[PDB]
Amino acid sequence: PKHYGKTIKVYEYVPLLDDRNINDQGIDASGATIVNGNLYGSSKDIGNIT
Amino acid sequence: SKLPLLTENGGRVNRVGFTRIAREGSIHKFGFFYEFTQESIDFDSDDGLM
Repeated sequence: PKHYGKTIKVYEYVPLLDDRNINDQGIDASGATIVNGNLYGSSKDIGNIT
Repeated sequence: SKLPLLTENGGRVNRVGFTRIAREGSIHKFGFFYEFTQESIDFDSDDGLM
């Protein structure tokens, strides 16, 4: 559109449980604070998932 | 000393004259302008800048 300069910008919300989702809100099932908020971080190991 | 006085038999005694003068005026020309580009109007944040 006119009168908005020469640049266009767009957001992106992919990281729902991917590795790129980096945050400090995590709390594990026991109730303690943990480093990563995402549950798995795109790991296919059965041990980590369990 | 300079009064106009006649006599009993007076002719060609007190002559006077007159004078006129002139005034004048003239006219002149003034002006100024400004320039702009299409991009300046289209991409500026403020519409109605003109």
